[PDB]
Amino acid sequence: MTIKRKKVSVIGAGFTGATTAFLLAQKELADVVLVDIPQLENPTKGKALDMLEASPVQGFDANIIGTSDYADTADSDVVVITAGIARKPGMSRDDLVATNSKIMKSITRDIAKHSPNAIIVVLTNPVDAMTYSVFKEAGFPKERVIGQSGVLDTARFRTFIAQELNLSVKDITGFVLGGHGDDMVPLVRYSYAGGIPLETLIPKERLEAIVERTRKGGGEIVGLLGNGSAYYAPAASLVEMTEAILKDQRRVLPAIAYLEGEYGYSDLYLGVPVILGGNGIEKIIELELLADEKEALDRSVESVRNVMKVLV
Amino acid sequence: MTIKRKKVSVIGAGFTGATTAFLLAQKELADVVLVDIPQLENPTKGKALDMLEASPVQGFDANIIGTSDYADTADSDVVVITAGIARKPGMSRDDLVATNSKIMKSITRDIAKHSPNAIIVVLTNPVDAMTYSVFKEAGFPKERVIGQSGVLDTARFRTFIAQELNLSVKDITGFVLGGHGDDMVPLVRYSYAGGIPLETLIPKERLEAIVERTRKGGGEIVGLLGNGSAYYAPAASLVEMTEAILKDQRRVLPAIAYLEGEYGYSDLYLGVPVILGGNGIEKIIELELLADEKEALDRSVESVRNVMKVLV
Amino acid sequence: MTIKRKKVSVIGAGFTGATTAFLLAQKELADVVLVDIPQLENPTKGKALDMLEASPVQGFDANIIGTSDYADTADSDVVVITAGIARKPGMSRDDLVATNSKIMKSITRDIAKHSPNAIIVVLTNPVDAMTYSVFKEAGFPKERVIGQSGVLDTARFRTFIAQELNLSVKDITGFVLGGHGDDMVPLVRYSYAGGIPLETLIPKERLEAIVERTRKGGGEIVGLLGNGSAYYAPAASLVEMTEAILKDQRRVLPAIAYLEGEYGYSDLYLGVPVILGGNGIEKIIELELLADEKEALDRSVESVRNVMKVLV
Amino acid sequence: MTIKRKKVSVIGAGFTGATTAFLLAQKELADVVLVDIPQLENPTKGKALDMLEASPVQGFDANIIGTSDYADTADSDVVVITAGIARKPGMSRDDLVATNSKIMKSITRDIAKHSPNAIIVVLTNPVDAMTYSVFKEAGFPKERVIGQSGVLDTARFRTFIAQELNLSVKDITGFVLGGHGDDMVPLVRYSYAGGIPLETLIPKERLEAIVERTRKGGGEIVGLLGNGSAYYAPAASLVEMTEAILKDQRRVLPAIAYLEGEYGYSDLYLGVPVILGGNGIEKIIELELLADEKEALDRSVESVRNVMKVLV
Repeated sequence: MTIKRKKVSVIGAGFTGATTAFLLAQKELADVVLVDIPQLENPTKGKALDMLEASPVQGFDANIIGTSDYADTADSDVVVITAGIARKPGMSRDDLVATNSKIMKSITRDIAKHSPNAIIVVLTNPVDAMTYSVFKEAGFPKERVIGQSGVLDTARFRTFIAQELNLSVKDITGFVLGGHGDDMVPLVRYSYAGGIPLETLIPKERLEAIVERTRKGGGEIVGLLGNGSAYYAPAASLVEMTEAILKDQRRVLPAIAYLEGEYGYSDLYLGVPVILGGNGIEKIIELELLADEKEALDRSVESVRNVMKVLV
Repeated sequence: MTIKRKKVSVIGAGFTGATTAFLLAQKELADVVLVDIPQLENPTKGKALDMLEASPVQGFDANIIGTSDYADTADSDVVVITAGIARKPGMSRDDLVATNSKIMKSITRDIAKHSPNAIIVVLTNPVDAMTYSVFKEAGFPKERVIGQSGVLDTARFRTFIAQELNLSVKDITGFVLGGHGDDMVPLVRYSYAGGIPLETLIPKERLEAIVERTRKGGGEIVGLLGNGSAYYAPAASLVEMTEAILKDQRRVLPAIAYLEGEYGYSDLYLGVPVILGGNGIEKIIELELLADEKEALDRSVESVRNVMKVLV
Repeated sequence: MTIKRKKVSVIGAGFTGATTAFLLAQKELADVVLVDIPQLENPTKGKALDMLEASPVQGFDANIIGTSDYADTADSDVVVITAGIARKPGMSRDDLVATNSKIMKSITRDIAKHSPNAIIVVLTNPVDAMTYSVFKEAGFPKERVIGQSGVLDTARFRTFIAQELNLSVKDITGFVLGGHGDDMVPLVRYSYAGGIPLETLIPKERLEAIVERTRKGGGEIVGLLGNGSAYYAPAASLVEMTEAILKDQRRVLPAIAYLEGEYGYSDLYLGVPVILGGNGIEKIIELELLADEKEALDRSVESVRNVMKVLV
Repeated sequence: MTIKRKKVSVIGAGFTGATTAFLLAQKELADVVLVDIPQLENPTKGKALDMLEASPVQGFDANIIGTSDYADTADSDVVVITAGIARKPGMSRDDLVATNSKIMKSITRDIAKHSPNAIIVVLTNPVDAMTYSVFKEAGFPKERVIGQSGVLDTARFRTFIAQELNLSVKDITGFVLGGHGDDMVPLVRYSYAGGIPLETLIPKERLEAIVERTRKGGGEIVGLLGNGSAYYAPAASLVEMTEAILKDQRRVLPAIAYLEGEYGYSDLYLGVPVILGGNGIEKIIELELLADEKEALDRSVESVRNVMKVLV
């Protein structure tokens, strides 16, 4: 009967998790629960309190708490998973998946136990295999376990194109399938400035350089920082997906989604175009791909399946 | 002739500076220049790039660059100074001022040389003496050199009251003069919920406890974090002041401002109520204080003047 | 299971109703249903379509439909009533209440039948008696039938004070009990600029003139327009109340609420300070009034009760 | 030296002009001056006052005045022209241009006299010929005299497509050249859902029906209303263009711009893709058109030139 706010729990209180929590609160999307391990309870509480203390300045009405008790996550509408070790250049997907999947087992069980009807959005890398690991543990329908990947890659692409052309980011679009790095399958033919195909505005070699920059983009930020990794753009990407869900917007966005026949593939998570709304994955949209795009995507599938073999 | 964006430079690329840069960009208030020392050029660039790469997601049109070259700060409308060592419990104001004022001399000279008509907003602690140090080096009129203090303290107070009463932060107000900690002179008689005096809504001892929490509030966040300090609420406070200036809003806010007779004091910076707009300090508003408030403020003045003696 | 948007129906597609619908949609607060009589179905649809066609420009995701079929209002979270004849100078409350209460009977029944758990917010004048008429027909708990009055009066007051002092509207507050016009009981002692009492900033006669302007403020707009009445500020006031409810903000705001002992009165609606949130009226806040304020409020009560005698 | 707000004057205080003024103020883009003839001074003031009185509710800091004295428009950054008779079905372009161009002569002279460096955005129909009439009277460079057309047409298209597909309006794009109605040259090949070509998602006949609906869209709203015309979506379209200019965003948008060789045409205004920023028209973007598109655009040019012959 009482009209109540949405609730989001953000798992992992490192910079991407904390930043996601703040951005959600700032937009008055939900009350936020920022979660981390018991040994880090006080820093988690400190982050959440600092965020809360910003709220009267900017004027946003949100509760934000820090916790190590999954009871506090009960009946979350969305749970965003940012826990685990960050991807770095020179780390193999296989080592990272072994590390992160071991951490995540107990986490997924605790999430699902307290919010049986949550939609889970996974940041943790390598996200194609990690989203699968979460899906297998959670006991949820596939539509409710999704990963983040292409929003961030398209954000970086759009930034690079916007700076190349000196144009508003509002009017640039990018399009990617697959995953990050060598797994990314960009469709520059579906990438525009104000709807105008980018191939007509930027010469081939420059556009190739921008695509390569996009492939390497997370590593670029890691290299500049010296220690740490990106978190503003990853957080913003998580929040855009979370907002689509909480507000049932039926956005068309790239997401890491479970395939059972789509694009000819089955039984893995892969970056694909989806309609995102209040049910989670509303639809996977199947494009007519050109031969080269389809070969690239086949390679991305094989790569993801190789990383999956590591899971126990 | 070309209509151009405002420009803000943020000095110091630690968490409060970076966060301020992001929040300004996010609000499309200005193009942002994030500055730090040459030895940290790549991390500064990495922070700025990550922020920029968030912009297509959220849709904000801002340039954000990282630099170590004060040439890039030229003709800034506002310069926000966040550089220096953070305040911590057990650090004396005298030691911190010696440290931070030595760092700041060359910084202020570089700011003023490149943006002779800037308004400078100072975060660096101890802010009453540090704002004075910046004022003496810059060669600017007093109205254009201001410090941040009471916005953050009132933000924390409002958060505590909002949680005590379970009421919107939008409707709680606080009122403080002086500075932080033992220097704070709160006026609970000018603190309300929806205009209703808080003394009528909360018993004396609880209200006293909340005032004491406000006095200790930065240390509270330092203690929970274990390493580091607050940055979301300090950043939000800087941005509110910056916005008032850039948009000539003539907000009524507590600020650290130079006194030449106001409240009976001269030749120091002190936290006082001001009208903040496109000239910087538009007016210092002189209240009729009660005897106890005036004694407290006299003590705060003596404390600030004692810290000033350290400056060389 | 599907996370779904809130739903608001706005009854009456004149300028205040249409404007409320647009502002709600613009803020992505809800899907909106704009309702009017069957004979005006096409204009209602035309208004709603024009609003909907604005949505891609500004980027807001809202459904907005026009209708004459109360089936389309089913399961509304909030229903905002703007139907009826507008108040004008020289119209007596007694004539207006007879007119508007006859119109409203069938409307309230239709609302309650289709959304038994709605919170109703009433604009229609004379709002103290009209909210009562809606309350008696609806079969809802008092907390879920509320009227708008003091938000608009305080908005006008704040505008006048802001212009007098040349200060941000963000920092001015006003405080009123009762209703409009001669029924308004302002508390200038609870009215501030940045928390500073306005009696200390503006001389008595000027402040009296601004209070009188507030009393007459709706008529002022009627007189300037020549035909029609205010709708931007009334719409904004409705939306602020609606937002408080939909987002469970627990705002402290003046509202027209049913009294059963509060302030010593019973069995009428009266403008009083409330906490507004997801249950509707969360609490009526009882102030300690001065003798003159209490006499004024007694007169306002007698005036409202005299208008109530007209209801059949 | 004082940092000051931007200033926009909106000429014509009918519903599209008033609505534009409100939306600009609401976004804190500028101080607004709403202008109309001396005989309508009081209603213009009444509209502006009602808007201003909304500002404390929503919290926006803007001055909004109503006037009949072009002195009050002095040094406007942008002037938006909404004055004149609205287009209706069955009104010929030739009659409307004779009517509206006679009204506008004195208006343009008064604008240019008081704001010699303004950018003028023209709504008044028939906009291709009316923008030309304003350009010839104003004495301004072509880049600073522009008309609105394609933003509104693309907004309606995007609304129709969004409803057809049940997808976020944020992710639909449309693309039009020329002008309204029979003059519109849509490029459905440059129209997408999340970058996916709409021709792959909607069958030909449905897409044709949606294009025809777009051609007729202003008349549709006129027919539903019975009296009056659209104003929410036209206002939103004006504000998007104004925002691009005031914030130097370099948006890629359709606009009515003066051609001196672009697309092979000279010496008329025509709807074309532009980069819009702080100089006005930053660039006209020349597409490679297909034979059918180019024939359609040639017909649109001939139609505009025929209406131009009416101008004296």
